[PDB]
Amino acid sequence: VPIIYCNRRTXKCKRF
Repeated sequence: VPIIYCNRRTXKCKRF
């Protein structure tokens, strides 16, 4: 069960 790395400060994803 992986997750998402979409940070609400940059409005973009990192990796996952």
